[PDB]
Amino acid sequence: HGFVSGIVADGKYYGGYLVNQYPYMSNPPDTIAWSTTATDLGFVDGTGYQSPDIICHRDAKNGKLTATVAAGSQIEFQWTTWPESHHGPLITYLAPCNGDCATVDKTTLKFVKIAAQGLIDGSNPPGVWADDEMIANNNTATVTIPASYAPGNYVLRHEIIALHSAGNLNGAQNYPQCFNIQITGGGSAQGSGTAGTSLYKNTDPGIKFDIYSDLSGGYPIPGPALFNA
Ligand SMILES: [Mg+2]
Repeated sequence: HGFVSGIVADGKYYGGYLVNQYPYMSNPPDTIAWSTTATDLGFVDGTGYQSPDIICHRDAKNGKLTATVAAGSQIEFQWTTWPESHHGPLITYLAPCNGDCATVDKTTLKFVKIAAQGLIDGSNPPGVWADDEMIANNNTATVTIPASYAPGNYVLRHEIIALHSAGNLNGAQNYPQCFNIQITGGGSAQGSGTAGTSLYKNTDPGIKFDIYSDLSGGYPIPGPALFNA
């Protein structure tokens, strides 16, 4: 099952929600990662884009702990094994908790896209994608928290969208993974957020997308606009 087993922030490792272990316990370890029930298929497809499952994945509940991270520094996400067939983008978001992330109602979170990578090279379909880069980087993805971002408590939502079946309506498969973070330092900037259940439609061009035919039209990364300044 492809999921995030842990992250590195401020040079410090935080173990994630081990979906292969923790669900099988009454009292799993505390983690900054949200708990999920995604022990079966492992994804949320287009039929679930307006369900609460798209927010933090299936039946997700708040993580108990929070990780500090300096604005302007990097977070590394460590993925477990990713199938080569599962080509697609990697997208990362922040939603402010305006309060404690351990108790925030996830249906109220409004996410800002802070990082996104798409089709890297489509010369030879199905091409080389963000997820391919992640695999080549020892199954790790890295993002930078914007240096200008306002200090505060945020849910960090990191997602792969696998496109191997995405020419089918509702065929794109989304793998969101959420973490509680506290951004320190920083500036006063914040993006305008989008509700989790408003991030994607099954008819979006980067959602209903054929990776196998000529890619001379590029790939339009889905979701709301990337934060800049
Ligand atoms: Mg599942």
